[PDB]
Amino acid sequence: SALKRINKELSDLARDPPAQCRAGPVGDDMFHWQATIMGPNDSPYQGGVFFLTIHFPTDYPFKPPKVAFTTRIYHPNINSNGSIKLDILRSQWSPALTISKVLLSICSLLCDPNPDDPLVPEIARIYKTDRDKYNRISREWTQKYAMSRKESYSIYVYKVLKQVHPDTGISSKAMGIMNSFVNDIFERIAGEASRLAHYNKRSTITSREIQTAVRLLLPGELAKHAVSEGTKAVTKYTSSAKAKTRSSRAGLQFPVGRVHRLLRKGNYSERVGAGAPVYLAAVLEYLTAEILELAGNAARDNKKTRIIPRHLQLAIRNDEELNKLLGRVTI
Repeated sequence: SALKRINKELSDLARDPPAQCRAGPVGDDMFHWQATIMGPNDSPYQGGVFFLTIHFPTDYPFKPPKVAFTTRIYHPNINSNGSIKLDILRSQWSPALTISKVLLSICSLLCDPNPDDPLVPEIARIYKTDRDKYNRISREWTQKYAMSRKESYSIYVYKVLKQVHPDTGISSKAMGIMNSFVNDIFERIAGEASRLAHYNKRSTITSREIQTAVRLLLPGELAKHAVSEGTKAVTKYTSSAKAKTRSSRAGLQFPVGRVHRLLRKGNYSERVGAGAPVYLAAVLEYLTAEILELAGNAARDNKKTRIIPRHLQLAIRNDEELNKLLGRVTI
């Protein structure tokens, strides 16, 4: 029930966005959303972008969501931990309220604080005693800190296959399976990278977060090779001339721009370093390169030229490392 309710809220929010607010799920984790708020005009926070984190409980909507600020802000009801002292979140939460209603109630709180029930004591004194100081320090902080079908990669898979096997081809059914492997890898790698960014309170997913994610999730030799390919790919992109395309600069067949777009689109973090998409794209290409190689080597040993869903099951199940990684995915 919790999941169904969370999807309906997204659908309702999808048709019409709330004024000055935007929110969406993180990767495939429905329970964890990321919300961005555009600063209200009348308030001193105008001109700043503020990010939040939302964690739906298992009992949603019968328990409240856990909302907090990742972006530092100056407010009588918001502290350094990002905690928000709002009545709807704890005392007045009702399953009739929606995440969209919550966000609009936080925008109102920025417009009009409740400084008699404060969360930071000193800020409530300044706001009540000397308002000019509150507004100007708010703008000081605003400036100093606040400034849909499934994807398919078929073309890029074809290009990788030809380098590995000039005369071998891949069937559409097998090609769809490849898209499932690429998405699963992308989702999980980036997924862990998002956790590490939040674990370390870092607003940027650099290539480093991708490496640490790759090194922990990929088993044994796969991780070693993938990290080597990713570091080589990042190094070549930084050095190469700035004129060429991002895919050619990194020496990869997979699209860097698109991968860079997907990290930004999934709300995995506040900002996305330029190195992360190249590292991740490289890891995707390596695993893709290996899988198609083994799949075709198994199809070639049957005196065929067309990979099929069977040869994919054989290339993975014959391999202990790959099977650990992608055994869960169904045919």
